[PDB]
Amino acid sequence: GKRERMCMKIENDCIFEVKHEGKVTGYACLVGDKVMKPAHVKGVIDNADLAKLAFKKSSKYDLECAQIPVHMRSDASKYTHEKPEGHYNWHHGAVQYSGGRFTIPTGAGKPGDSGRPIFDNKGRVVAIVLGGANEGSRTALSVVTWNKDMVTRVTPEGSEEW
Amino acid sequence: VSAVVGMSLLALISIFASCYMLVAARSKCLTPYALTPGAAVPWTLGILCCAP
Repeated sequence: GKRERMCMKIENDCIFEVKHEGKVTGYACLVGDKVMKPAHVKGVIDNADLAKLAFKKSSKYDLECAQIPVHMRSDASKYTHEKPEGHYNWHHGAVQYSGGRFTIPTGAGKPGDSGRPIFDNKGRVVAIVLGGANEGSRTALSVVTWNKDMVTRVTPEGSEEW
Repeated sequence: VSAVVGMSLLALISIFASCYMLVAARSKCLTPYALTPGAAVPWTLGILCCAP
């Protein structure tokens, strides 16, 4: 409904896409005053200005970061750090979080969909999806958090790198 | 001549290895703060290492 329309409205401007061999293979996001880009996916960002920008890399956390220029300063994603339990929005349905773990219904997460941020109820961004592992009718999520000042990765067993 | 050349080379490689590994230790200690959106490095760690 209206919430879906507003989610699409943000996604048309905040989340970008990377392409390779004429095919899109990863999504990059702008959170706070930085950029997030999971490091397993390679390609050219479909934006002339961002591509020329110099990046940074850390294979420990499987992400690439940078600093945004001042002409997408307004196009922020309103970061936050609180994690109450409940349900959380995503482009591929509503994801619920309990016991320090993220759970999705079975095969709603698709290969090559990594890099899409999660949204809380107030629309703030809380984590970036990296990969998933399944058990029964539910599939666990491997995401990176923003606890205070140090990012932390949490990965379930046998996670499939999307 | 050979002994002096060898000693100088060994000293140079030792110094270079130590400096490079210390730089790596700095870069690995201060790497997560550049990935966290927002926030800021503590002033003490930003003084004992040059933090941009």
